[PDB]
Amino acid sequence: NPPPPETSNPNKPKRQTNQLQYLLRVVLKTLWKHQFAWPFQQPVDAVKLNLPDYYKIIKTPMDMGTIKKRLENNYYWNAQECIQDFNTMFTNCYIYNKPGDDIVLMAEALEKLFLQKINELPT
Ligand SMILES: CCc1nnc2ccc(N[C@H](CO)Cc3c[nH]c4ccccc34)nn12
Ligand code: NA
Repeated sequence: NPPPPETSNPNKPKRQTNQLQYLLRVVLKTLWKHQFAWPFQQPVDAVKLNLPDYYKIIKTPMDMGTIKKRLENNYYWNAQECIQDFNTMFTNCYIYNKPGDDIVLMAEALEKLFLQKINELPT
């Protein structure tokens, strides 16, 4: 396993915005409770899960546990930055697997719910 993505970085400029608060309170917390959220709630542990090539293939890992901690720690500058992390997480699943896999069906359902939730954001 490589080290997980950082959730603090003291030199990085941080912001709190209404959209970032919404991404935590509404978007993240809704997706977290979905019946398909559990594979995505923590960094992939390639040793535990017996995926020895996971990090041979996935070079920008991301997961909702990391995203949640980034939001809680005010790590982001803007909502787009956090949205990019969600997109990376979904894309990584599609890259490491293939169409029709159970894990891909999960990611697809979560991605559709995510898009539904970010279709309209606060101002
Ligand atoms: C983000 C996690 C992730 N990304 N690519 C993958 C590829 C395999 C994988 N194995 C899961 C580890 O818990 C267990 C599992 C085996 N078949 C499944 C079908 C649906 C849901 C889980 C599984 N996890 N994985
Ligand atoms: Na919304």
